[PDB]
Amino acid sequence: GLFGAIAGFIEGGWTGMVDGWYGYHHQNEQGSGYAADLKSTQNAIDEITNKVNSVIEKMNTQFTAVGKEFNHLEKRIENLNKKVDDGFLDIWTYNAELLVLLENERTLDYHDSNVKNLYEKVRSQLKNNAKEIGNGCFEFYHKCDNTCMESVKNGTYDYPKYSEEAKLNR
Amino acid sequence: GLFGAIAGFIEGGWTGMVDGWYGYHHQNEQGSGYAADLKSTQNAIDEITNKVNSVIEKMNTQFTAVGKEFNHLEKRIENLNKKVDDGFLDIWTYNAELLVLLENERTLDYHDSNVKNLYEKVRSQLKNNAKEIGNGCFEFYHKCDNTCMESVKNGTYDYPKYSEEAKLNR
Amino acid sequence: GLFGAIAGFIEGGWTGMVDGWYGYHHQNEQGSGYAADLKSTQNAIDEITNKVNSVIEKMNTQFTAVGKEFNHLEKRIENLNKKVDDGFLDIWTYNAELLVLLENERTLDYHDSNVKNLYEKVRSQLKNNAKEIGNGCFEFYHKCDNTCMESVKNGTYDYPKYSEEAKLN
Amino acid sequence: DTLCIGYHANNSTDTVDTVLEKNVTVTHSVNLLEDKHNGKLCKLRGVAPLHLGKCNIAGWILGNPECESLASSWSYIVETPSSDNGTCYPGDFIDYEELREQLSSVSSFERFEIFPKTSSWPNHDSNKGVTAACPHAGAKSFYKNLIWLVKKGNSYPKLSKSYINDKGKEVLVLWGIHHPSTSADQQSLYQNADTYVFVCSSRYSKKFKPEIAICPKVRDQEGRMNYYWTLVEPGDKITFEATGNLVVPRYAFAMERNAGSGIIISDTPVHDCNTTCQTPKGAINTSLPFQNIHPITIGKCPKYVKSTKLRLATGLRNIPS
Amino acid sequence: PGDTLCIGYHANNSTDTVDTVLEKNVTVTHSVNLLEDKHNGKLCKLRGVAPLHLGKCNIAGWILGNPECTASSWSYIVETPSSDNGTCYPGDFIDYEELREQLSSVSSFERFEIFPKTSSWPNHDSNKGVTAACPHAGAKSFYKNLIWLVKKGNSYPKLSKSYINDKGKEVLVLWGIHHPSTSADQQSLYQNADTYVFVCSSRYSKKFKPEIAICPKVRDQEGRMNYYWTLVEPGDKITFEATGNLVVPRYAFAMERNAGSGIIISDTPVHDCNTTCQTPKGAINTSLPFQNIHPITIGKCPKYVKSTKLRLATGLRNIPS
Amino acid sequence: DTLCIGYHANNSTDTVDTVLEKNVTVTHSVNLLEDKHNGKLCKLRGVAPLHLGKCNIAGWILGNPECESLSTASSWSYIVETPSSDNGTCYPGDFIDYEELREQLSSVSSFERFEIFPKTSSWPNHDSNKGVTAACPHAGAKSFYKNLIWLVKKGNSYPKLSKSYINDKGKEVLVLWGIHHPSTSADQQSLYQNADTYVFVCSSRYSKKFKPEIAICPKVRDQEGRMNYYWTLVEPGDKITFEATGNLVVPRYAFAMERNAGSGIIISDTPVHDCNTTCQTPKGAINTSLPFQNIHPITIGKCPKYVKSTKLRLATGLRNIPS
Ligand SMILES: CC(=O)N[C@@H]1[C@@H](O)[C@H](O[C@@H]2O[C@H](CO)[C@H](O)[C@H](O[C@]3(C(=O)O)C[C@H](O)[C@@H](NC(C)=O)[C@H]([C@H](O)[C@H](O)CO)O3)[C@H]2O)[C@@H](CO)O[C@H]1O
Ligand SMILES: *[C@@H]1O[C@H](CO)[C@@H](O[C@@H]2O[C@H](CO)[C@@H](O)[C@H](O)[C@H]2NC(C)=O)[C@H](O)[C@H]1NC(C)=O
Ligand SMILES: *[C@@H]1O[C@H](CO)[C@@H](O[C@@H]2O[C@H](CO)[C@@H](O)[C@H](O)[C@H]2NC(C)=O)[C@H](O)[C@H]1NC(C)=O
Ligand SMILES: *[C@@H]1O[C@H](CO)[C@@H](O)[C@H](O)[C@H]1NC(C)=O
Ligand SMILES: *[C@@H]1O[C@H](CO)[C@@H](O)[C@H](O)[C@H]1NC(C)=O
Ligand SMILES: *[C@@H]1O[C@H](CO)[C@@H](O)[C@H](O)[C@H]1NC(C)=O
Repeated sequence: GLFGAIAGFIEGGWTGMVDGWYGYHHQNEQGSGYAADLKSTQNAIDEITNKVNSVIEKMNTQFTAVGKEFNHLEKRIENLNKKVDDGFLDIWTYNAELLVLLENERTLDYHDSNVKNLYEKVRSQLKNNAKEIGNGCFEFYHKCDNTCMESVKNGTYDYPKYSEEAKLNR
Repeated sequence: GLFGAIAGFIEGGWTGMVDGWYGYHHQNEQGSGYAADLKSTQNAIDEITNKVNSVIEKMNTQFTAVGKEFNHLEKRIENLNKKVDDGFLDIWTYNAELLVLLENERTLDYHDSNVKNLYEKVRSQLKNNAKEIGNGCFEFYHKCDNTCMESVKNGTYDYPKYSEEAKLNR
Repeated sequence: GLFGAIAGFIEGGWTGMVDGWYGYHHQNEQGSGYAADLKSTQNAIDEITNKVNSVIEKMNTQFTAVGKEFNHLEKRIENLNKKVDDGFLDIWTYNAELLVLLENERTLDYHDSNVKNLYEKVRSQLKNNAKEIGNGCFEFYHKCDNTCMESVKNGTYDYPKYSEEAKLN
Repeated sequence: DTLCIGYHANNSTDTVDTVLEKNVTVTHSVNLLEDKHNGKLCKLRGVAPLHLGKCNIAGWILGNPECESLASSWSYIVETPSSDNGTCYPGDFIDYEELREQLSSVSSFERFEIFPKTSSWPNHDSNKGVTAACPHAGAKSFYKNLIWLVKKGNSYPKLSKSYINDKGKEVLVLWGIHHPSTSADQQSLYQNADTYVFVCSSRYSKKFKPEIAICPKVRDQEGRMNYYWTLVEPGDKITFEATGNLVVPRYAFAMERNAGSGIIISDTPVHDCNTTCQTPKGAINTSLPFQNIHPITIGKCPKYVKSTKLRLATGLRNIPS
Repeated sequence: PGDTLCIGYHANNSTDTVDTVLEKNVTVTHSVNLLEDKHNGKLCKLRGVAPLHLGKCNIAGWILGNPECTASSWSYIVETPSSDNGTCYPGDFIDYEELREQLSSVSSFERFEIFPKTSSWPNHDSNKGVTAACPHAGAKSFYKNLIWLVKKGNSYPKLSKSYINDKGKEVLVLWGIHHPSTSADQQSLYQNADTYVFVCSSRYSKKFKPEIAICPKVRDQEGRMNYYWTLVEPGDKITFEATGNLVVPRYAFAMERNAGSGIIISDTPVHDCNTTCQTPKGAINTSLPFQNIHPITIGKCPKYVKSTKLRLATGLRNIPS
Repeated sequence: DTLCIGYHANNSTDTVDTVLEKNVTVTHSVNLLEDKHNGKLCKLRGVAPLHLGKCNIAGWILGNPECESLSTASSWSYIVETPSSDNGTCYPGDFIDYEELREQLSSVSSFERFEIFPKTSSWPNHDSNKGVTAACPHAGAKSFYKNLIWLVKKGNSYPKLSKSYINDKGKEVLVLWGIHHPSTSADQQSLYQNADTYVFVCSSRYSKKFKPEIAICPKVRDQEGRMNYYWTLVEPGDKITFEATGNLVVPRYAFAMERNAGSGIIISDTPVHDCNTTCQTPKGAINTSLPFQNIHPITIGKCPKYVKSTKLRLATGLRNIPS
């Protein structure tokens, strides 16, 4: 929601793209299909993996035998001990619950950002050589075969090359 | 703010818009006025309510007495008990204070994000047929009656319909 | 980054702009050089230091003497005391570590945001009288001198005053 | 023709702090800090507390004549800060804090006469055991729950009394050991001079010898009386054996102790109200996670913090302009 | 007519949901659980060292060598919830919980005969000290680690006996003090009537006198026996002196105590497995920060929480539509 | 004619971690972790600690001949013993509720030593001038605790002793005494004449009867006998009474005091200085606004919270991309 792409102007996900988190669907004279963008996907995988390992590995735990034994004339200290365990119980329960709720919202936003950036990176390349037809799609004003497509995917797109043909179909 | 809109390129707020959090101000023949986007507003209301409810409801505390009584030869344990009480106090105080500081920034970002999103939703629709005159406003290059406006807000603006007229006033 | 500017469409930073966090580089017929945006740099400084001060001043602790002495027949309470110190140690070590990881992310994102909002601020001024040539740069569809160049840096740029010259280019 | 995107602003003055900026006026907000209380001591879990008025736990459990208060159950105990009325005869009350704690909440409580006065002590005097240290309406008296036994007709036979707990729950038994200031008083009260007291159940076992010396007057007494207690488990038996100096039980208490509660010491009045969180200053009725009323609370309570203001933004920055 | 390139995101058949601060039950493509909720239902080695399991006995029964009850080191101790009485002859085990705590984890532990039965007591009878309270195979018996010395041929001379600790580590020494029910029993066992016991090291020192009394019968004993212990530092000396009523050490224990762990009381079975976190219900393989198995744990454990689910989103919102 | 929007970069190699990425170079950063101390023991809240030199709390309070008896400031914010402090209870025995006393003396706003029972006038019927021992040597000679007197029989009798002190000091008085347990009956008689003795001490709140326990115990500092030490606090207006027919090591000096709350005892060779601090560590004082510290878990004052972190680098500037 935060960046408007996921479940926003791009209304739904693709079960057909099964090799990445973010990618493209193309349709040209030669054919069509799905292709995950490997750069952005691996970067996300690396970073989300770093996130999980951080939430996990930062928990340095001391060696502790929690349990204690008190006799019938030691109820005050038995109750102090209970207060200690119950105090840590509430502290860890509340913080873990909120950590999860808060990091989850951040994780989704992160993905939404990644998609938004990917879309606007393509849009910046194509400029006026294609039209933004919505739902995360561009419709080219020129013919864009496989090599043309693949060059848009991996940043090496040649705008001036198709400039001429583009201006025509407008 | 993080998303640039509120107290950004949209410098001020509308007291006039009493029906919601975010909305539109339309002007044309037939009239003008403020109108909140009830969809994004209600969505935001639901989501923020859930936020507030999460911070409250995730606090489920144990039954505890806290108070302890120690005699004049139990000073050490009396001070142990004091350290427990004081440790819990410092932890919950720091945590409650920061939670509010942190989450208040997040909530403000959230509202900013919602506005920015509204603004860009209109931008991607109008394109040429209107002038982005800054300060959150768009000036149409064509006549835009009530149902034209409503259409922009409803996300079903028919660009081709006004394409012709639009170009001409340019 | 979250806002796709820093290490995004603006690939790198400027060692040459030493008087601020965000800024400009101009290059007209007259000359060139670097110039920080003072209002956006100062606000970020105002807000970041406030972020540092907040994390610091919200920690207001009790007068405590942590240590306890227990004899050879008070092992249980000694271990109880040990469980208390260790429990606070684990709570604070965890919270401190995650506080830092999380706020560092937010801070880097914050800068990312500021740069983007500055860029979209000038793009909002130069409207039709310039072309976004990439990598955070604008190429004026007209001729801009030192006086004009400062109009864009202050939010006082005049569009209709160049509209006619640019329409032909 | 224009279409503008914008945001709400109102007449709100509410302020919140954010991590990046202090005192931001916003359109809507909520408080996360409970700072109100009702200035009443109320029921917990629907169960009223035990208010001891001017008496303390010691004076009440022993039967201090001044402590004719009023229940069979309580959620916690309340003493007033000005509650002196307890051990009227000076001495040491052994494991008193432990007892207070263990009596802090009971689900069932019953005073019964474990050693009936009229029939338990035929060879000893059970009527002269009174003192000006424990007055009742100005007159010499004693704890109602114990009997100060003295020699009868120049003789203190060896007494031996056992009690078997057929109550089906824990029985609290309290007794005293008297230490005269002089060998003269020892002989006058108990005849024998070199005496002993023995108390033992299946769990408990302790021998007592009188400790005779002139100690500093307290409530005008140079002598001392130490108080002892134990809980006799169901089916268990407790045995008393003495040749002097024993302040025998008269009343004991059958009870079922309840988890673990607390003792509030406050002048705050009790009322017919209900709460889930009790403070010495009054009850807290909140759904909020934090509280700055009092750190010493009983029940299911919000966490105590030293915050004055914990205000969550819900709306956005208020900029009416 | 145009060719098209669309930008989009992954979806799948995943049914995993997560909660966020803003919305509940959000289906996501990938997630991980932060909460450990599974255990192996076994008691395992901690730090690669097995716990000491006491079978049907408790620590008292084991350490005293109760007749009814080879590990030179252990990481914690296990007792079953229905373990038999350790002390057969009734009495108080002084500082019992402390001893248990101090024995919870040791390295190096060696039972040795501190006072050899054959040569230590030429003037006392070290055979007749058996009792109906500590039966074994239809015969009156007694603890294996102690000797109940009684008079030989109508005399009980003063005994004086010392041990110097040359084990190079702490030596645990246990002894007993017998308090007969009657004078007759006193004389029948020890001859002397008025007796004392003294035990002192460089650090420990206590004098005991029998407290003759008839207490409620427990395992047929109206008398009582109290158990004492001390840890003698390396190179230090411990001395025993008595004119009666002393249940003497026979076996003592050289041990090196670890910082310590705890005692798990549970019927969960011990197995030859390895763990870093032990629970009374079973072991948990600590990877995750949190755990809802059991609040009482031993080792390097995840923190206990009352949570049912702590699901962390890794992937994005799942929208297959 | 171009105008570019850009951001700062510099020569810095400062690095930070984020939940998403490790070792991210940044333009500016600050540490949230206090890892410096000053290596001194300082005055806490403006008040110097009490440093016990070569003595422990027991030796000091009993007046072991090696300790410096007031002297001793009339106030201190905490107590410092060294790890090598050897001089305590030179005559072997048990110090009852020792840890409790140590805690209770840890911080005092007023402290005055005074002669509760003058040596010369208090004990006409007993010998108050022979109670010395090789266990408590001084300048190469038998000696004893300065604050106690080992009373012994006069001539060949030890009359029943009875002596009280009424507290006119206006605040709590700490009174200490000992009970001597000879190794043998011979010694019991040699010292106290009476073979079967008792000691009794009581005030309005305290009461205890003591009975000598004669036995030959392991030799410590040449002593097979033992001496146990006891203490109590006598509130203003109250009296403490001593009764004995032998074996009582009587008070000579006592202490008028006003105790503060908490504080503790630091055991360290770290040098004491004329510096002021709000947070004290056994290895040095902390002077910092930072909320976290990794110096030491055992601190006294208003201190940062202890963590096991080694660094806590907080980013203040942006990702540093000099390229
Ligand atoms: C000037 C003069 O000689 N006055 C005495 C006056 O002191 C004395 O009063 C008695 O003083 C003794 C102390 O020696 C006790 O304090 C007596 O108090 C009582 C008490 O109330 O506690 C009287 C009470 O009846 C006694 N109760 C029993 C069961 O015996 C107790 C009890 O003996 C002690 O508490 C045990 O230590 O003491 C107090 O009356 C009067 C009375 O003879 O005579 C004057 O001459
Ligand atoms: C010896 O063990 C038995 C159990 O085998 C003990 O019986 C328990 O007694 C305790 C109170 O002391 C109760 O809490 C339990 O409910 C009893 N168990 C049952 C159901 O019988 C007995 O107390 C022990 N005996 C001795 C001498 O200590
Ligand atoms: C104080 O401690 C010192 C040691 O630090 C003791 O000095 C020793 O005393 C013994 C017994 O007289 C002598 O044999 C040694 O030669 C001394 N050693 C040193 C280092 O001088 C001293 O006994 C202690 N004094 C008191 C009263 O406790
Ligand atoms: C709003 O959009 C929906 C489709 O999502 C359409 O059916 C409806 O007619 C639209 N309303 C207006 C006023 O255009
Ligand atoms: C048990 O695990 C520990 C490490 O966790 C190891 O030291 C030891 O060798 C292991 N024992 C076995 C039998 O694997
Ligand atoms: C604390 O540090 C400041 C400088 O930051 C210094 O001036 C001051 O003397 C220090 N205070 C103490 C008492 O150490």
